[PDB]
Amino acid sequence: SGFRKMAFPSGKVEGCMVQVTCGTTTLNGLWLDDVVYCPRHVICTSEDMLNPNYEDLLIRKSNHNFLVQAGNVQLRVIGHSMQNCVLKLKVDTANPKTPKYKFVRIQPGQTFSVLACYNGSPSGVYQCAMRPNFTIKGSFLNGSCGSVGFNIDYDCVSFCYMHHMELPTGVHAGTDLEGNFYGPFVDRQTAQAAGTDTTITVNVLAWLYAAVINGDRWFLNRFTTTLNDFNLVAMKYNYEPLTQDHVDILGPLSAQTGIAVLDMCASLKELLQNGMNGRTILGSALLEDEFTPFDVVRQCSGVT
Amino acid sequence: SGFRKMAFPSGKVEGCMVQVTCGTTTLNGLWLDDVVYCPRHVICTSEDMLNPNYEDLLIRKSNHNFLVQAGNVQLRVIGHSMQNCVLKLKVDTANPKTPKYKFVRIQPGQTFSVLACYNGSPSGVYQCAMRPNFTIKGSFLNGSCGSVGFNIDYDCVSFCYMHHMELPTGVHAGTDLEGNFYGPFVDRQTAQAAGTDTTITVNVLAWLYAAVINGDRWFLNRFTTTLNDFNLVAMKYNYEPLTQDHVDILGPLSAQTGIAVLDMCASLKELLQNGMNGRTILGSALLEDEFTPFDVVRQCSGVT
Ligand SMILES: O=C1N[C@]2(CCOc3ccc(Cl)cc32)C(=O)N1c1cncc2ccccc12
Ligand SMILES: O=C1N[C@]2(CCOc3ccc(Cl)cc32)C(=O)N1c1cncc2ccccc12
Repeated sequence: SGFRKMAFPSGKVEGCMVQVTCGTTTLNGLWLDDVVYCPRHVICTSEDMLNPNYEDLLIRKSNHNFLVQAGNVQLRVIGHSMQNCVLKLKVDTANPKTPKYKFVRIQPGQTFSVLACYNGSPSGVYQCAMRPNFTIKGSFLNGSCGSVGFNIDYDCVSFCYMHHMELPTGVHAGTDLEGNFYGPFVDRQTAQAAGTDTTITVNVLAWLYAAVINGDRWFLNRFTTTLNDFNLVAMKYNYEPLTQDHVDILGPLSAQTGIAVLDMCASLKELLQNGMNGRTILGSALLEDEFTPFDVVRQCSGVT
Repeated sequence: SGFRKMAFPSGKVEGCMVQVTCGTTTLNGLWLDDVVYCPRHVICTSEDMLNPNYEDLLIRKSNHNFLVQAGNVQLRVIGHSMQNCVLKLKVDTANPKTPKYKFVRIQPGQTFSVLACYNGSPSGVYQCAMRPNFTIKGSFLNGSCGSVGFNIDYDCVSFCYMHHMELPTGVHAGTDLEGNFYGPFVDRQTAQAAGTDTTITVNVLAWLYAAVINGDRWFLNRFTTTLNDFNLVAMKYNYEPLTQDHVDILGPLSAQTGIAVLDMCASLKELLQNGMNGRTILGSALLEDEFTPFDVVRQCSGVT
C-alpha cells in the first residue's frame, strides 16, 4: 500500500554517464558501446546560441577538440558525426557497463525517469512525463544538458529523452536519442513558446484507479457517463480527449477494482466540476497526470 | 529551474541488494562487506507474526536455513546473529560492490531515498521523509521488507532505514541498520496506531524558498511575524513548532532570496489561514513538507 511518484532504479544509466567538454562548454554524454551521445550545442559558445549554424561550427572541430571523461579517465575520440541535434563521438573503448538498450521515441502522455547529471556525475533521479505540448517539467540547472530520460523493462534500458534546453517559461525541451526534438523546439536561444499544457486524462484516470486500490474512495460516486459526454467536460477543463484506446488501456485497472471506466470518468467529471473541497486523493490536492496505466499496474503489482 | 521530488541515484544501493529466504518467507537483504542485514521477521511464519518470541524462533534456525542469493548466485552463510529487530548473516564472501558506507539514525523531518525491492531485485526509487510520528509514507507491497532508505554524500552511502512493517492505516514502519525501530513500533501483527502526523514546518519553509528561487512568488506578502506568534498559528494547524535552530538552518535560503525567515513565516501563516484559493506553488495545491533546507540547497545548486 501507498502510492509514490517512483522512478526506475538508475544504476544501469549511471554506468553510462560521461562528461563531454568542447572548448569552454561542458555537458553530459551517454556512453553506450564505443559511441558517446551528447547535445550538439556542446560546440557552441553562449554568443553562438543566438543564431548557430551547427554545420559550420562543426567544421572548425576535430576529434581531439571533444574531451570525453568517464569517471576520472579520459576516452580517446576516434570519430565524430552530427545526427540531427546530437553529436555521436566514436571512442576507441566500448563501455564495459553498457546495459541492454534501445532508443525509443515516446508519445506525449508517456512517463520516464530522468537521471539529472552535472559534469558526467549523477546528482538525482526523478520521474516525469512528456507533456501533450512536448515539453517536460523537469529539474535542470546549467550543465545538466545531455542528462537522459529512460524506461527499464527488466534488464533493457529504453532511452527516450536527452536534455537540451530550458525555455523562458521554466519548462524543458529535448530530443530522443536520434537527435530529433520532441515538439517544435530548436536548439537556438530564441523566443519559443511551449503551447497549451493539457492534462493527460488517461493518466489521471489510472491514478484514480490507484487511489481506489490504496483505499482513497471518497470521490467514487453513484454516476456514470459516456465517452462523448465526458469529453465535452474534458475539453472545457483543458483535458486531453479520452478515446476507446484509452478505455481499453484502463481495462486491467477496471477489472482489478470492479469499477467500469465510464463510471470512473463520471467521478472525474464531478471532481473537475466541483473541485476537491479541501480534500486530498493519495496525499495530493490536485489530480495527478504523471502515472500511466502501465505505471499504476507496475507499482501496484511490484514488477522488478 | 524546476523543482522535483528527487531521489539520490540508486546504483550504489542496487549493488547491495540480495534475496534472503528462511523457510517459506522471502524478503530483501542488504549485503555490505561479509554481512547481510535483513528484518528478523524473515524467521516467522504468518501465524508466528501474531505473538513471536524471536529468540525461541531463532533457536530452531541454523546458518544453512538462511538462503542468501545475490543476483543468480547463492552466498554461503557462515554465521548468524540477532541485533535488535535485524538479523546479521555472516557470509564467506565480501560484497565486491560494497560502497563507502555508514549506518545513521535520522531524526523526524529528515528525508531519504528508498529503493523498493522484491526478491532482492530493485523495482523503484522514490524520496520520502521520516514523519514526526516516526512512520514513513512509502510504497511497499508484500515482499518489500528489507528494502532500505539511504542518503548519499558524494561517494558515502548513509543507510538510515530498513523496511519492516505496514500498519493497518497504510503507513510504514521500520528500523535503522542497528535494528531499532523508528518510533514505538514493534515487529508484531498487533494493533499499532501511528500518532499525530504533523507537518514538518522547517521543510515547508524551505520549499517556499525553493518556489521563490524558481519564480513562484504570488504567496509573498507585505507582512512579518515573530517565532512565538507564528508558533501559535502553527500549533492550531498541526505544524511542528519552529525553533531558532530551524531559523538558522534556513539562513542560506534566506540569504539567497533576500527574504528574512520571519517574513517567510508570515507568508506561510497567511497560507495556513487563507488557503491556496485554487492556486498552486511549484505545481502543488498543498504545502509540501518532504524537502529539507539541505535538499533545496542541494537541488538548486546541483551537488553530485
Ligand atoms: O545549458 C543550457 N544552454 C541553454 C542556454 C540558453 O540558450 C539555449 C538555447 C538552446 C539550447 Cl539547446 C540550450 C540553451 C539552456 O537552456 N541550457 C540549460 C538547460 N537546462 C536548464 C538550464 C538552467 C539554467 C541555465 C541553462 C539551462
Ligand atoms: O511483509 C510483511 N509482513 C507484515 C505482515 C503483517 O504483520 C506484520 C507485522 C510486523 C511486521 Cl515487522 C511485518 C508484518 C507486513 O506488514 N509486511 C508488509 C510490509 N510492507 C508492506 C506490505 C504490504 C502488503 C502486505 C504486507 C506488507
